[PDB]
Amino acid sequence: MNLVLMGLPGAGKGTQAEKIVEKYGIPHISTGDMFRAAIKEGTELGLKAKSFMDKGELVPDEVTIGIVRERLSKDDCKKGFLLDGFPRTVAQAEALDNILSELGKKLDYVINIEVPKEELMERLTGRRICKTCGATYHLIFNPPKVEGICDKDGGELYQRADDNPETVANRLDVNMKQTQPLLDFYEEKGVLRNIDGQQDINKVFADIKALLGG
Ligand SMILES: Nc1ncnc2c1ncn2[C@@H]1O[C@H](COP(=O)(O)OP(=O)(O)OP(=O)(O)OP(=O)(O)OP(=O)(O)OC[C@H]2O[C@@H](n3cnc4c(N)ncnc43)[C@H](O)[C@@H]2O)[C@@H](O)[C@H]1O
Ligand SMILES: [Mg+2]
Ligand SMILES: [Zn+2]
Repeated sequence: MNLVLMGLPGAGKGTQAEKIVEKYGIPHISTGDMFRAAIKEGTELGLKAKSFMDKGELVPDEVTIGIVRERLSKDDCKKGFLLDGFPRTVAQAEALDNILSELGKKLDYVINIEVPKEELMERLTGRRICKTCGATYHLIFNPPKVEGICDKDGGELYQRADDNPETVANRLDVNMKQTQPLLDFYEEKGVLRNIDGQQDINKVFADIKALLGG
C-alpha cells in the first residue's frame, strides 16, 4: 500500500501514522520528523529548514522534494509506505507523481484527516511531548496519568517549539492556503479519501482501517 496522510497542522497525522505502521508494517515517512532530525544532525539542510519551521512557514519545495526522493528510493519502501505531511503544495504533489513513476509505483490513497481550525489550535497548544521517549499527550484529550510526566518512563513533558500560539497561527494560515489546491489535485486523480478526525483516536483509526481493508 502506497499512502499519503494529509491534514492541517494538529489534525492527528502522527497519531494515526503510528497505528498504521503497527498494523501494516510499512515505513512512516514524515517530512517534519526528517527536518527535525536534520536540525539535530546540525546539517546545512537542517539549519536552513529551521528558519522556516520556527516561523511556521513551509520549507521550500525543491529541498523538500529532494529528501523525499532519496528516502523513497530505499529498500524498505518497495512493498509500501506511509508519507505523512508530504505533499504540502501542488508542486510537491506533481513531484511525487514523477518520483513514483520513476519507481514504477502509484499512490493508492491520499487520506485527508479533517478537523476545524479552532480545534486544531487547541490540539497544538495543548500538546505535550516526552523529553526522553517522544511519547505524545494532550492536556485535554489524552492527558498523562501524572501531571507533567510521561506515563511509560518517568520523563519530563515539554512543548514543541513551534506549538506556541503565534507559530501555530501562522502554521494554520500557511497550510490552509494550500489545502483546496491539494484537495482538488487528488480528487481529480480519484485517490482522495476524507476522514473525520474529530473522533476518539481509536475511532479515527477504525475509519482508516475500513478504508485500507479495501
Ligand atoms: N512537505 C513539507 N513541505 C515543506 N515544509 C514542511 C513539509 N513537511 C514538514 N515541513 C516543515 O516542518 C514543519 C513541521 O511539520 P508538521 O507537518 O507541522 O509536523 P508534524 O509533526 O508531522 O505534524 P503536526 O505537528 O501538525 O501534528 P500531527 O497532525 O502529526 O498531529 P499529532 O498526531 O501529533 O496530534 C496533535 C495533538 O492532538 C492530539 N490528538 C491526536 N488525535 C486526536 C484525536 N482524535 N482527538 C483528540 N486529540 C487528538 C495529540 O495527542 C496531540 O497532542 C512545518 O511547519 C514545515 O515548516
Ligand atoms: Mg506530525
Ligand atoms: Zn516517555
